Amino acid sequence: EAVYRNIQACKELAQTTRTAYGPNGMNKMVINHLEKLFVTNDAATILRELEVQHPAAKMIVMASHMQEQEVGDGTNFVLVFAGALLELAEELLRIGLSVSEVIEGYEIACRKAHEILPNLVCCSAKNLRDIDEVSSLLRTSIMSKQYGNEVFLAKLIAQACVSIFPDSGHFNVDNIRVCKILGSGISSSSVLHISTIVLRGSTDNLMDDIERAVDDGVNTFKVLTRDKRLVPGGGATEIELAKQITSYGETCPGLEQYAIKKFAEAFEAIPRALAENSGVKANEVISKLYAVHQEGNKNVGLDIEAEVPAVKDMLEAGILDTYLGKYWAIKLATNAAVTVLRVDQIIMAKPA
Amino acid sequence: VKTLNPKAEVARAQAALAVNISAARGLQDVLRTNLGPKGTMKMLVSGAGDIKLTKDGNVLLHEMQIQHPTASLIAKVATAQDDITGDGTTSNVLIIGELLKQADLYISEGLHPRIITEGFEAAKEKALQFLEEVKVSREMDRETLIDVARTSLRTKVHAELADVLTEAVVDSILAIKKKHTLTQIKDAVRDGLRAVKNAIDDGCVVPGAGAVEVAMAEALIKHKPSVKGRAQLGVQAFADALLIIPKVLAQNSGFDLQETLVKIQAEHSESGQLVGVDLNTGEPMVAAEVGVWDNYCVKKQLLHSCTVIATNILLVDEIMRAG
Amino acid sequence: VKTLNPKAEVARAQAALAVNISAARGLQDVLRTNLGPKGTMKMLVSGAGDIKLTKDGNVLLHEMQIQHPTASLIAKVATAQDDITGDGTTSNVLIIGELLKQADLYISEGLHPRIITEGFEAAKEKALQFLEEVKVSREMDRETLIDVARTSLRTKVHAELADVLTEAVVDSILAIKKKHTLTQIKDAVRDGLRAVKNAIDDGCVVPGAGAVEVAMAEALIKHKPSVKGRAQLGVQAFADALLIIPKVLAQNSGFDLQETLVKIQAEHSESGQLVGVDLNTGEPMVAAEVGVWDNYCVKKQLLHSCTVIATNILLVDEIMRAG
Amino acid sequence: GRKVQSGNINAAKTIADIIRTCLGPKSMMKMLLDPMGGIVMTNDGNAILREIQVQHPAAKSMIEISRTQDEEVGDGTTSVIILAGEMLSVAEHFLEQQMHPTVVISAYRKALDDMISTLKKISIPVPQLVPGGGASEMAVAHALTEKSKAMTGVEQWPYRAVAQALEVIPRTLIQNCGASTIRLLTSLRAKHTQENCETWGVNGETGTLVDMKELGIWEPLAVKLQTYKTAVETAVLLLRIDDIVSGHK
Amino acid sequence: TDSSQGIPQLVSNISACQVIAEAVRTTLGPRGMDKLIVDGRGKATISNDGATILKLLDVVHPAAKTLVDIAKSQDAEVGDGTTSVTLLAAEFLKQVKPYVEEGLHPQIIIRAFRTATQLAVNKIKEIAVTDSVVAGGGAIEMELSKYLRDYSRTIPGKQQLLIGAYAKALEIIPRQLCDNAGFDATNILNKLRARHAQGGTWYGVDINNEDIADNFEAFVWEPAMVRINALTAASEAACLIVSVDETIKNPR
Ligand SMILES: Nc1ncnc2c1ncn2[C@@H]1O[C@H](COP(=O)(O)OP(=O)(O)O)[C@@H](O)[C@H]1O
Ligand SMILES: Nc1ncnc2c1ncn2[C@@H]1O[C@H](COP(=O)(O)OP(=O)(O)O)[C@@H](O)[C@H]1O
Ligand SMILES: Nc1ncnc2c1ncn2[C@@H]1O[C@H](COP(=O)(O)OP(=O)(O)O)[C@@H](O)[C@H]1O
Ligand SMILES: Nc1ncnc2c1ncn2[C@@H]1O[C@H](COP(=O)(O)OP(=O)(O)O)[C@@H](O)[C@H]1O
Ligand SMILES: Nc1ncnc2c1ncn2[C@@H]1O[C@H](COP(=O)(O)OP(=O)(O)O)[C@@H](O)[C@H]1O
Ligand SMILES: [Mg+2]
Ligand SMILES: [Mg+2]
Ligand SMILES: [Mg+2]
Ligand SMILES: [Mg+2]
Ligand SMILES: [Mg+2]
Repeated sequence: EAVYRNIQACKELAQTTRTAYGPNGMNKMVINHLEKLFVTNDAATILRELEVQHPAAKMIVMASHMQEQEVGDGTNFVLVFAGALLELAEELLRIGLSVSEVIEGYEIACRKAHEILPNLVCCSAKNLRDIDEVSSLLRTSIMSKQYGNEVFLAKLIAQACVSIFPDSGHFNVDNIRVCKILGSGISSSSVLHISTIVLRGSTDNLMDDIERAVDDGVNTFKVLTRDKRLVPGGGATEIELAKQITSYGETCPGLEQYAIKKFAEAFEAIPRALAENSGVKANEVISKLYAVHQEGNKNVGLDIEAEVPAVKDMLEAGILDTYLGKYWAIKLATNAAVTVLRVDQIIMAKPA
Repeated sequence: VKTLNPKAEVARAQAALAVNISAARGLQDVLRTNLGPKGTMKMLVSGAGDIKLTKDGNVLLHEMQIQHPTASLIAKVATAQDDITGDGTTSNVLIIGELLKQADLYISEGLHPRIITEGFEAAKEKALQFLEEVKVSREMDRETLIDVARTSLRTKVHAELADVLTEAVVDSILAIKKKHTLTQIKDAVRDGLRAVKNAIDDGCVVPGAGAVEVAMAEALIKHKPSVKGRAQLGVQAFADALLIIPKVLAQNSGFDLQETLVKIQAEHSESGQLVGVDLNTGEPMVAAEVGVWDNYCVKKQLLHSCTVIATNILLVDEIMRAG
Repeated sequence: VKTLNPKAEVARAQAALAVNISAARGLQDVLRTNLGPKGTMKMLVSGAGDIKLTKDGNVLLHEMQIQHPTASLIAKVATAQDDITGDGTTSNVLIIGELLKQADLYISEGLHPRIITEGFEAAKEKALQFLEEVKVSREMDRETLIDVARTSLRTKVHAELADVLTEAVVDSILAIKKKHTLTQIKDAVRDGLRAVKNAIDDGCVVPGAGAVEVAMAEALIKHKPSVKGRAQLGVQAFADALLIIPKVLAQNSGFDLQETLVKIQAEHSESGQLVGVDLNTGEPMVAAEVGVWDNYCVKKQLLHSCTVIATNILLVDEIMRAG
Repeated sequence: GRKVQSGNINAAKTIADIIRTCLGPKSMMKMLLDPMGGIVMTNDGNAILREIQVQHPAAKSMIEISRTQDEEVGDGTTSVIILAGEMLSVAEHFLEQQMHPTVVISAYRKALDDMISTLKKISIPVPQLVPGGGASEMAVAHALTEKSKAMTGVEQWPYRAVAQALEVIPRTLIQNCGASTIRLLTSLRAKHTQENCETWGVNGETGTLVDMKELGIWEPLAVKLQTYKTAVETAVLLLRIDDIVSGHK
Repeated sequence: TDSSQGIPQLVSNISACQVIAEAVRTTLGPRGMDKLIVDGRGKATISNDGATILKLLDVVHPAAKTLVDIAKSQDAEVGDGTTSVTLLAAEFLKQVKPYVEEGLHPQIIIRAFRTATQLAVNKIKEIAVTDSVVAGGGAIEMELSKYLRDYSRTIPGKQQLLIGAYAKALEIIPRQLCDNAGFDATNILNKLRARHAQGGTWYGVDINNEDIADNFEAFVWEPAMVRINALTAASEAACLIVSVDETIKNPR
């Protein structure tokens, strides 16, 4: 009765963010501690002004911050996937297995998922200096954040990152400064010279969003410098991971079976939140994705463009993701979920 | 007519035994989940909000808001009793929580508390005897200390950290002889250091996994007839009480805490070798062979501490409002 | 929107075990005082006001205002179970009140009721065995029947009337074979007649005074290891339960019901002869020599009746409001 | 659905839960408390059902269906209120995801046609007999779970839900023996994924797994067919009831 | 009010925008009811202009505040059309509440106020006449409505009854133009719709007399660019308030 209040708070932490996942993510009005309305789509800034105080939920936010400083993206994955992990654990503890029996099941499934991933990579970044290969490939990071002028920001950030770049790596995400000249005209933004993006918004509230999108953009260039392996985005890799983990769980006997199958059904909660944020029915598209991934397409994902539940290849469409950005996402999400699964009977402390 | 009121009247004869026993049982049911590997951490949020995963007895009893005054006592007396032995709490609080429950039956049946405690004393003597005849004393080679440190590090951190710190603690003591998760790692390393130190000091690594609790309870029951009259009801409440450690060990690993204990008591009676609780399959296992070791400085004091505290909390007639 | 209410929801899984066990324990604590000589009558005032000293189980359970429905059951099933044996109530209700209490411990510990009752069955079989090996079968001379009638008449009336009716009942059966205190004398004579008749019918006068309860509980405990797994917890709750009869026998005579029982269990283990409870000095006594006898038709059915009722009242999940 | 196919599942859940444990050789008595004095203990599902005034039309229909089955086939009358409370309990997890009752009824009625294909297949002659215990249910469940790996549709989750709902019969045959329903049902699943182990069931008196070709429990394949038909029909007769309105005649 | 997350929050924001528009509606038009707003100094300000009412009004609700900021932004750069903008915005929000009470979802309502608005500004830039001018006093919202519904009839999918509700939500500007003069709107609008079905792409409400009048000939003119900017700003305000899912009020 005390491990269910933790899960019932990590759920409510994952529901105020789930609705801001895909490019079609909602856009909520976060009143600032200073009372300044900046309606923002970013779901890492939401946590800054939400200040979740329930300690069980605070650990998922700490894992989200770890993902925000280890890599630059996947902040929602870390708290929309850990939320599914715990929602399904509560759906599994009531069967009665124990906290102990589902934690190690999740750990086995996470070890499995980190060995499936390097077999899901389907692209790379052959030349990290070719400007179209740095724009068309860095698009998805901004597209997920700022749908619309996804390719203009893509190119304008590709220019900045490729310019200040040695022959060995050493990309510095703090090198690219971002000016915020309160002009008018998004297109008027450019890259001066260490670089700098002038980022001429219109009202100093529709370029702060663009400033966060630039953050998420260049953060994808940094990780792309460390690991070139790229995995299909838009639920493709998630559905494939879920399929293979379900298979592994079906082969393996014992009580870990249930936790492994729940870890797969927790991976299915990424394309479910991707579709539920677009109007299409979630079950329709999860079935249409599992049925094309069984044939062996391995690269098909959600089609955000259409109105009805639709499937589309993500390699030929160019909506990819980054390998490290999902490796660390799954790792930190599992570690966060198993942590607040251990914690029972949150006691108050003694006044020091 | 000034000052004619005889105030200060609380807790008469049982009203205090009931209160103290309920407080001890509550403190047991709070720490019952954190015993052994596959246990369960606790949060301990402060006023500022500094969470602290704290699966152990010392840091818990020393830092948690214990409302009941009797439980506050049992914690102030149990914390100050595990710095001469290193770490044996979370077993003290439980065993006390059964010396005080297995006695509530006979006390409610109409027995006098100072009759059980005589049985507690005789049972403690026989338990110390059986523990001095069961100590396996072997050389403190790096191999054994690996086990004596791994079994005490898996107790505080999972097998990811408790499989890289064993080497660091058995090679930081073999070179001296002649964030909310850094506090956790620091305390686990200080407790593995204390465990390997206590193993080095005496040289006895008496088996664990509840094997000695089972073998110490059954020798008592085989010794009960030869003690005395109503004293026998103190060695049959100190026998079923050094029997929760296997029970709670099985309970924390998702097993029925009556089938595993029965299998252990049967397999111990067949082969005569002291057998413990396998935390993965629930079947009995030989803790000496598998490589789980307790300390003859921790279970030698787990008897004195538990018996002293339980006898003292059984020997109370009134709880009165002092100044 | 007519008729959308799922009514009738009471007593879920334990909510009914707790209720039934508390009802059985209350019915035990009501009849606990009337067991054995030196017992205690009850009043049973009717509506008109006809008082009736009624120290026995049949007339009590059959005529008293039993409020709790479960206790009303246990009495409707216990009264209809002592006309095939003559008189063995007041021991049924007590033993049931311990098969249901000594099981509440293990059940609250997390056991399933249908695991204890298997142990109840095995223990009943071993108890019937030990009772068929302990029956002392002797001639039904007027001497022995004097004892078998005096021990059953002192149970219902004091030693003033129970020393002039023994002759009248052993000479009213040796001639047929081949006011609020007249009802009392009539019932005591009908119960001495039934007792001497049951002694004549089979020829076994198996000792009483709780001696067979003690000797039947200790043989069980010596047989517990050889039964099964968690079934053992049914022969260790059917052993400490065929142990209240000596306990309550001692309690009704103003003795501590743990010292006398310990002395009896020790003296029985030394000399191996089944020993009972002396109701005058509290010291153990040999019921066979002193001249107190039970019937092998009353204690052969005290096991079946108690076990059946207790197993049935342990095997309840819901108490639902019927029509 | 809405609050009418979820107020008909709670009636079915209530009726099933009342008798769920009155099943097996290790039955567990229940107490029927009359207005005046009350207690009458009986481990017979039918009497318990014929003596509790439910007053709810859904529950009244489950009781009615159960009585008819009892007065038609006799045996398999407390395995009908179950598998209809259980198959409804799993239906609610899809009526909460905005899935029309027509879709689950098109899945239940589709699982049935495959439910009665392995009972015809795992049967033994001398009509025919089907392995008792939980073997017949676990065999059907595994068969449906293997047939549901080629569904590629939205009526694929309700298909597996029915399969995993034919486990409340072993789940109770294990719960009444005191054993752990989880650690044992997983072993049953493991046993049933093999080739010939289609008769492995639960020893209803010991709480252990025994091949029913060696324990000797067998149920006729006319009380295991009418049971499943009646269950999956009371599960689609209480799922297609959109409104409970007044009626004058 | 619930105003928790999703449909409840959207309905709350819609009601707040309805309130903030209802506080300015009667001011729309050449001759419109004044408003007597008093500051904290006891000054009586009578002004029949929506700009000077929103700059003197306490906006303590977030959605209302965003709508008022977009209205002030329109008033700052363009001038004309700071109450028609908020009127169109609140009407767009009012006419999708019956569709957002179901699970239609805002993400789809947003891909109906952007296709329809782009099409309407295309129609304006195609039908405008010469600097380019279009007949005001209605006569556009009564034509853009006829065009948008006649086009939405040819849309297979969910955007049919959303563009068809976008179109129906334009009839308010030619409605309160005559509801402010007291002209029995449900008759002048019926005449305008009937006259826009046949022909008359410049027929709008006349204010000198209770009848429809060709507004291009009557020289009641509106700059095409101003109408396009007002339409785009109103649609963007709508989309903003429709694209809001929760209100994260920082605890401190
Ligand atoms: N155009 C697209 N179509 C479909 N799915 C997309 C598209 N762009 C991104 N995605 C997916 O949705 C996610 C949205 O990213 P977002 O949740 O904002 O970042 P993160 O979760 O990594 O912090 C991407 O990581 C990717 O998996
Ligand atoms: N790997 C293991 N397997 C089985 N039992 C163990 C293992 N590690 C420790 N134990 C047992 O758990 C018991 C309780 O330890 P715990 O309460 O967690 O810490 P402490 O030893 O400080 O009380 C010890 O008596 C020990 O025998
Ligand atoms: N004189 C006696 N001394 C000791 N015990 C006795 C004596 N008379 C009877 N008892 C014991 O008292 C027990 C209970 O008898 P009681 O409950 O009074 O009536 P019933 O025999 O009908 O249950 C019997 O088992 C018998 O052994
Ligand atoms: N000895 C047994 N061991 C295991 N299962 C059994 C045994 N006897 C019967 N069963 C099973 O118990 C289930 C419940 O049957 P029962 O409780 O008699 O009611 P019904 O079959 O009428 O629903 C049946 O599936 C039957 O095959
Ligand atoms: N003389 C007029 N006859 C008919 N309609 C008019 C006339 N003058 C203005 N309008 C209409 O009134 C509407 C509101 O304009 P108004 O409130 O005066 O300024 P704003 O356009 O800034 O709100 C405009 O859409 C315009 O078409
Ligand atoms: Mg992102
Ligand atoms: Mg320790
Ligand atoms: Mg008698
Ligand atoms: Mg049957
Ligand atoms: Mg104007």
